[PDB]
Amino acid sequence: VGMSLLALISIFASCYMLVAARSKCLTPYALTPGAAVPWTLGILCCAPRAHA
Amino acid sequence: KRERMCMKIENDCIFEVKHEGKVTGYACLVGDKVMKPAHVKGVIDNADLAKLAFKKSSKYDLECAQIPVHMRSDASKYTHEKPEGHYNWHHGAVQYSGGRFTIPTGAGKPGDSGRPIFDNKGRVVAIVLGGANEGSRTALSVVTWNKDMVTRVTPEGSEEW
Amino acid sequence: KRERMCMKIENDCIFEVKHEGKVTGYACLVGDKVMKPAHVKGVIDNADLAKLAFKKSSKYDLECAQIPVHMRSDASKYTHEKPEGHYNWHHGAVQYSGGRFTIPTGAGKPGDSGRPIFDNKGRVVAIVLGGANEGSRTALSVVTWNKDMVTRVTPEGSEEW
Repeated sequence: VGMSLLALISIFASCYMLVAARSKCLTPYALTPGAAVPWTLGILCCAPRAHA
Repeated sequence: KRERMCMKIENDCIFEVKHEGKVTGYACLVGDKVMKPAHVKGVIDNADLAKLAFKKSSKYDLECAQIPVHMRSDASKYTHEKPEGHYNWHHGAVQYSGGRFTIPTGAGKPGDSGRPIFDNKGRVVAIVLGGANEGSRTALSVVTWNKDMVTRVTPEGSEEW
Repeated sequence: KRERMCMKIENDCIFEVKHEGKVTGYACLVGDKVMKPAHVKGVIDNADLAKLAFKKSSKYDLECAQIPVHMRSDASKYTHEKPEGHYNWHHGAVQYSGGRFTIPTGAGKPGDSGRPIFDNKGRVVAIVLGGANEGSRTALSVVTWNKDMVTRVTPEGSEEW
């Protein structure tokens, strides 16, 4: 149980911190009426799949 | 003429923010984004703008949202060019020199955050956050735009209005 | 003058599309090819054109056909440049600002899809497909042209006419 719980903590923390990195990298583009730079979009997926 | 255009554009593109029965700031409609100073606490005085999802960026001190369609026509048009000189504002004129926006008069008061700065064409250039009192002048801690990057310029001693 | 040449070029490059006894759209001949809205259904009011094989594209919402040579002399002139400002239309003037086409009047109706939009010199710039009720205005979902590619712009909330 201890090893399993530590493994779950590791995986959740890592995935959450990737999500935070995603939002921080993509945050300035949601404050301008600009393009998403498909080079960034393809590597880094976002909620807007096609719009904006 | 320019003052009249600024006045109607502001009236069609500015809404006050209500908190505890007192105004805390203004929310403006530029292009396709509603902006609000993050440090300003309150709720926008509009039912449609009340329920929108707001995306916050504290390192930029700004909260941005997407306008409902029936209001996208009531938004000012923007620009990314900042030639040296002077520009319009709700309290008169502002001086853009050396990458610094200066209030000649120091007439800003707390709670005026969120009022747009206008171009000589009536286009929006920047949204004020606060002022720093240097001598008799007031440098502007303000949020402006690059080609596609938002930049929050802030002088030393600035106070969040 | 400009309106008159716009109207007569429309007379020479617009054909009615009938279905169940009512009008549905229009097919316009540009360059060396006829182009029709793909979303609308009907038949072209011409025996020569109705027999042509229409290359279909649903992602562009367009249908194309290669014209017979004997209407090549009745061909409008195309362009890829879209300078900021105003353009002609069968119901008045259209405004191109910030990458979007808008109708100042806001009188858009279904069944007018396929009406060309003209340039100042009578060249065609784009083709109306649908409209979104942008309050007192209507924003256009329109198929336009790059240097060698086709593009479609569809504002949120736009519905096909």
